[PDB]
Order: sequence, then C-alpha cells, then structure tokens
Amino acid sequence: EIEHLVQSVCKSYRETCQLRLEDLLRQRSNIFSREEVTGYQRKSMWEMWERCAHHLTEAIQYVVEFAKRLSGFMELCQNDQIVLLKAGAMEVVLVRMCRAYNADNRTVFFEGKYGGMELFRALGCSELISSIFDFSHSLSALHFSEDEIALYTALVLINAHRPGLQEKRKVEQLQYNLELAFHHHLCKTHRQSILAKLPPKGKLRSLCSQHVERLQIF
Ligand SMILES: Cn1ccc2c(S(=O)(=O)N(CC(F)(F)F)c3ccc4c(c3)CCCN4C(=O)c3cccs3)cccc21
Repeated sequence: EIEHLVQSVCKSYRETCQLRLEDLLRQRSNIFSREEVTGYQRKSMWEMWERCAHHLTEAIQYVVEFAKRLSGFMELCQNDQIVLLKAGAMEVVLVRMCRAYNADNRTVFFEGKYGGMELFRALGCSELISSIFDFSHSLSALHFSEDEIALYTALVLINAHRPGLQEKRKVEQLQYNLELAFHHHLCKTHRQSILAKLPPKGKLRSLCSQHVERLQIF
C-alpha cells in the first residue's frame, strides 16, 4: 500500500514539524524592532554561533524523529540509518526553513519574531546568510502544501546514492516507493510543475557544508 506510505509520511511530518504552520503565519505581523536587531548585532560572533548551534541541533533532533517514524526507515540496518541522517538531516532542516520564511517582506521566524537577514550580522558569514535566505525564497515560490513538503523531505533523506551505504538495494527500494508516492500525488493534483523548479541536488549539498560541521565547540 503506497497510499499507506503517503499517509505515514504525512503523519510523521505533522507530528515532528516543530512549529505549526498556523502559528508561523499568525506571527508574521510580529517583527523585530530596530533596537532588538541592534541587540542581536552587538552579540559576539561566538555567542551567535552557540545560539544558532543550539537551534540547529534542536531542529535536527526533530528531523531524526521524523525519519524514525517513516515506515521502513527503521527496517534499514543501523549503519544505513546513520549514513542517511548524517548526510541529509541538515538538508531537511534547510528545506523545512522555507515555511518560516515570509516572501512578502523577506523575513524569517527567529526566536519568536520575524527578522531580515541583517539580524544575523554577528555570524560573520553574510554570503552564507544571504544564500540561506535566497534558497528559502526560491522554495517559498513553490507554495508547498504540507503533504508535498512531507514527501519531498522524505526523499531528501531517503537517497540511495549516499556514499557508505551497506544495504544500498534496500534503500533504493524505499526511495523508489517514495518517488512513486510523490509523483503519483503530484500528478493527481496537477502539481507536476514543481519538479523542474526544485533546487538541484547539488545546491542543497553545497549549502550544507564546512560552516555547519564541527560545531562541537559551541
Ligand atoms: C535565516 N535563519 C532562520 C533561522 C536561522 C538560524 S537558527 O539558529 O534559527 N537555525 C536553526 C533551525 F532553523 F534549524 F531551527 C539555523 C539555520 C541555519 C543555520 C544555522 C541555524 C546555524 C548557522 C548556519 N546555518 C546553516 O548554514 C545551515 C543549517 C542547516 C542547513 S544550512 C540561524 C541562521 C539563520 C537563520
């Protein structure tokens, strides 16, 4: 039952989405004041990193939970579960971020209110911050439904081309079933148009790099 897989993926996302879409939307009117932005800008680069590291670690935890709830993920050997999540959990976090991005005014939900990219000045990777904002802006243009996000992010994670897989065929089978589910659903809703608009697999990989690794120090 591939319809069972669909329903399961969608439930797992609903249970682990971290922030409810209705709360994210309702809070769009809530914008960081100039004094609050200045307050963030005054923080040490080190403090901004530890705050961001904390929030990212928390977000990853929920992505791992999501994976553990996917029918068949738990059937994979432990080595492969680790390989897939090590490679893909942060990629899913970056995709999930688009829900918390408001294209109207180019702001992102951060610690309870919406702010623009200048809020993150203290991080000192303004090229990186700009790329994250641009990526989120690109995804927001797709107007993902919750279920499309569920199925798309499951496929970000369940990718049989990750180096180091011990049971590649098992992962291929799971990935293919999930692709069938996704493509079938998009076809029944006339949403085929989004596939061509998704970021190339290389874009997500490129963004998910040297900056977000070795955060143990934080
Ligand atoms: C605009 N925007 C919104 C949120 C936010 C935060 S955050 O702290 O709310 N946040 C944690 C989470 F969203 F998961 F909850 C977050 C987001 C991005 C990043 C990080 C954390 C770590 C820094 C870099 N960094 C990244 O490069 C990446 C992480 C994962 C893939 S790339 C930081 C920076 C820009 C942000």
